[PDB]
This record gives sequence, structure tokens and C-alpha cells, in this order.
Amino acid sequence: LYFQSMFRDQVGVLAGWFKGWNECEQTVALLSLLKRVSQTQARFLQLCLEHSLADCAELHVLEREANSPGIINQWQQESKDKVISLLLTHLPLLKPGNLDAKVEYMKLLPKILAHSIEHNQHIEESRQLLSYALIHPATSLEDRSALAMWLNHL
Amino acid sequence: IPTTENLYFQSMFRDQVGVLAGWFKGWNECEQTVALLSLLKRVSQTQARFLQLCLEHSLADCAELHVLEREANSPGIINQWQQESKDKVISLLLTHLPLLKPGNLDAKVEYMKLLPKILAHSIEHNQHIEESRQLLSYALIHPATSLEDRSALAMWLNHLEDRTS
Repeated sequence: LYFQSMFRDQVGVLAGWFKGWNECEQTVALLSLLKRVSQTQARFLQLCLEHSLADCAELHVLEREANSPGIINQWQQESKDKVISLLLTHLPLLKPGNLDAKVEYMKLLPKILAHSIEHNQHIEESRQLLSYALIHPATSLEDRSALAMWLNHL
Repeated sequence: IPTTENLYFQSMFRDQVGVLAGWFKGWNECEQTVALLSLLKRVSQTQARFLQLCLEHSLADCAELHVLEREANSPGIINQWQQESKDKVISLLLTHLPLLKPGNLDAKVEYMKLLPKILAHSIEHNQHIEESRQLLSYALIHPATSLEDRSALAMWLNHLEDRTS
């Protein structure tokens, strides 16, 4: 592709910043740009992502787990470290219209945050979980109010 | 909002996102799409799926978009566009090619027939050069195009750049 030299330089700066960001930062920055594109650009990028992920078998296994309210509910029987691991790897795969699964994620979070905010442990994981919950289209305004108060307490 | 415990890092992240927003607002739609693709290729499968779900949610009930998508994936409709004025064909291709579904082979064949016709006219008459470059760029990054398609599209792009330089 033939591009303006300034644009090439800016994309180079972008790549450097992106490599230095954590995954939460990367996701948030990308969302900050995807909110500004046209519906047609958004659909094109959606098609690109769908094409790239179409035959990702391991991803599909995680997605099914992430959308199974019974599976999610059972995670309360795991150690704190494992539940935080499960939430971080599965919450981004929750489908926006899966209300029953969403409810099970919202039931597990306040238990994990209390322990973390008390034993000053996994606070970053807790912060990454609250960030992902706050930007997840599945969460309601009432969910997001609760999520915000849990951030204030943290 | 909170992405780091480090207060210095949190403030610098916000600064960077601001600069990014300013750059993005000044980019044309082709630059924006290419810049976004240059980041999406770097994310994990899980990040990619999350962003995909967000896009799908935002677009789910976009009625006017859906009308354009149906046109963009109808080979008979696309084929008829060759009867339109060169200005209209350029406009139709710009607005519909990004909506072509990656496995719609028959629709893709019709785009690959129309693109050389509008590029030959643009090169001969020194018109629509920017739009032609954008159409070729979109086609070259389009998940629907094959490696053979992209060899042909690169041929056309080099010819356009050679004839306009």
C-alpha cells in the first residue's frame, strides 16, 4: 500500500505504543477508535475479525464455557486464584445478549473483589476485571453502577 | 478507565489515547481502516473476539447498513453497476466493497470484473485517482480476496502509481 510518509510515521508510533500497553489498555484504546468509525468501516472490521477467528478450535471451547451459566456458577467452588484466572480468560468471550451467563459473572465478582480489597491481593486482576466488565456490552446500567462503586472502594 | 496501578502510566495512557483521537479524526477512511487493521493483527484471539462481539452488538439493528449489505452481496446487482456513470460506479464500489462477505465468491467475481474497468478509465482520464487508490487498498486487505486476486490488484496498483507519478 502507498501511504503518506507522515501517516507511516504515525502508524509506527502507534505500533510502539501498542506493544508497550497491557491487554486491557490495548482493548480500551481499540474501542476508543472503533467508536469513531462509520457503520461500513465497523462492518468491514467485524468481517475481518470473524474471518480470522472462524476455525480457532481452542477459542471456541473457551467461548462455550464463557457462555454456559451452569459452568460459570460452579466456578465458585474453585480457589480464589483459579476463579480470577477463569474470569479474566472468559469474561471477554461472554456474548452481549447472554443475560443468564452475565448474571452469573455479576454474582461472582463481588466475592472476588471483597477478598482482593481486604487481603490487598490480585488488585490489578481485580482492576482488569472491573475494566472489562465496565466496557462489556452485556452489562446493564445497574450492573455498571455497582461495578463503579466497587472500583471506588478498591 | 483504570488500566494500571501506576499513576504515571495511567496519565500517560490517557495522553496517548488523546493524541490517537486527534490523528484518527484527521485520517481519511482508508487510513483509519488500515491503521485499525494494523493493531487488530496484533491482539490475542480473545481480544479479537471481544472486539468482534462489540462491533456485532453495535451494528445489529442498523437498518440502512443492512440494505447496503444486501446490495453489496448480490452478484446480479453488482453486475448491473457497469451500466452506471463512472462517478456512480466509483461511489457504489466505495460504499459496497467493504461489505462484501468473505466467502461470497460469485459476488467477489463481479467486483473483480468492475475494478479493472473503473481503474482503466481513471488512469486514462486522470480522474478519481484517490478513490481508485482507496478501492485497490480495500480490495488488497479484504478477507474475501484470494492470493491470485491480490496479485492482480497489486499489478493494477503499481500501474496506477506508475502512470500518475
